[PDB]
Amino acid sequence: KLVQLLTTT
Amino acid sequence: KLVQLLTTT
Amino acid sequence: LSPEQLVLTLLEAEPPHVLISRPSAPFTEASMMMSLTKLADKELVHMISWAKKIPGFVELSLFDQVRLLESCWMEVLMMGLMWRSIDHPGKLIFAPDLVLDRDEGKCVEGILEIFDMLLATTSRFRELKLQHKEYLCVKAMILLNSSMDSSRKLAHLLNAVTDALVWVIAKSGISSQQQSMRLANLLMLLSHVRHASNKGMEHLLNMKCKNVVPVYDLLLEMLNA
Amino acid sequence: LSPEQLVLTLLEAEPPHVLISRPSAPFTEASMMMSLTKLADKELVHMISWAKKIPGFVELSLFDQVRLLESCWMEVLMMGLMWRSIDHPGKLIFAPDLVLDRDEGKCVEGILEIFDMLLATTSRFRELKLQHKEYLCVKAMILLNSSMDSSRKLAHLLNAVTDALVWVIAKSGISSQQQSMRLANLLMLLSHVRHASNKGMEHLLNMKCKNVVPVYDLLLEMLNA
Ligand SMILES: Oc1ccc(-c2ccc3c(Cl)c(O)ccc3c2)cc1
Ligand SMILES: Oc1ccc(-c2ccc3c(Cl)c(O)ccc3c2)cc1
Repeated sequence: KLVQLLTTT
Repeated sequence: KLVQLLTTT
Repeated sequence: LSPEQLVLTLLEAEPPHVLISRPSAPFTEASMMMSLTKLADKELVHMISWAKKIPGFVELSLFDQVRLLESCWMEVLMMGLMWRSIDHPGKLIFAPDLVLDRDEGKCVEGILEIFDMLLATTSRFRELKLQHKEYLCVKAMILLNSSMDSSRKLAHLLNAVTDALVWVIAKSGISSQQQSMRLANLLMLLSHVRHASNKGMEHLLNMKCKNVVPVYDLLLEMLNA
Repeated sequence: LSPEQLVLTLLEAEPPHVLISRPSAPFTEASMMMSLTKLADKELVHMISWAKKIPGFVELSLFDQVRLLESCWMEVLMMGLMWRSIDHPGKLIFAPDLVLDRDEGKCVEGILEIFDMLLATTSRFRELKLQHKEYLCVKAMILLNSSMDSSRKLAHLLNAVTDALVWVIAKSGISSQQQSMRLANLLMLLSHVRHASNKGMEHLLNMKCKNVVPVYDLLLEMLNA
């Protein structure tokens, strides 16, 4: 999730 | 302990 | 990237205000933790966007970007909070419609402590009359200094912002000697923000283990790190 | 009282080098924790005397003197540890007869993490080439800023030590811009010393609750508060 926002958003 | 060392030298 | 361009970049990166409604009835222990945990979660999402706009942040390794956010998310939240409550002594502006009074922090088991040191640090900031531009740098510095080759890059990024804070302060006009004094007085406050964060996250952790409110996804991931 | 004279008095407030009377020998888990707690306890006694030698400290209300010490003692302890370790990279000079390596800090669970924090912040001060006179001001500041009518005296006192640290930096003869940058990098590290502090207490307090660490009166009192 944290990683998601960082790399996916 | 703290207070006596604070009030004495 | 000149100090002014860095400050102007941070100003533009200022996340928008997360709107949340204060419960209709007077707070209960749950309703409040409910409102604070929800607010935090939403602000966290906006915080990640804000971070990726901090000159050179995205250049760091992902694992670094992660460690930084994991270790400072509460400080950045509270630094933003304090700033919002700046022109409202005794009052804590968690949001435009969610204004909390020092006394309301009694419906929560042991949060009043937190609310007090938050108001205190705020009063210090108000006393020192913290400026918007200074605030943007102090907040950005909190993130970069939470280091609690890529690392070397980190040092350079943090210096860039420090140069920016110095640049802003100089523009106040006060004597050089006084610029050092204000710069110093502002930074000494970072420890207080740091403390509140620790007793703020410890408190949050307890609540969860207490089941006093649901804490999941982003809010949870950040809690454990 | 000029900044130079204030830094002098701090040098004069410097506590003596403390040893734990432990003959050279490999460290175990129980042998290491007792040494660290026996050392901290001795240093604690010397720390009370130290602060009392800080101009105006005794002038404060007894309540303040206590609160200030009950909250910063661990930080002041680690700050001292870092200055003594500054020249022995990879080692933590707790005391002449108590030097520890990062690997030796593995015997005790969690300690390794703390050791890293201490070693990191230390090597960090090392790169900045921390000067003794700077160390004196910083440590004094840690005391006077651990605060979360009498207050004026404190602020006025904290202010003086800050003014003293600025002086020290100005005497190094470096650039003005660099004088601000150095002052900044130094104050930012307090956040790190404060972080390894909260963790240090957490670990110690956990050890206390388990009666695995010998009973030390001054140490216990300071921990409970
Ligand atoms: O912008 C913001 C939004 C929320 C907070 C905040 C501060 C302290 C908190 C504590 Cl003690 C809790 O137990 C649970 C949630 C909390 C949330 C701080 C700044
Ligand atoms: O000058 C000094 C002397 C001792 C310490 C120190 C640091 C970490 C400690 C930890 Cl983690 C413990 O569990 C128990 C005792 C400790 C004592 C720090 C500075």
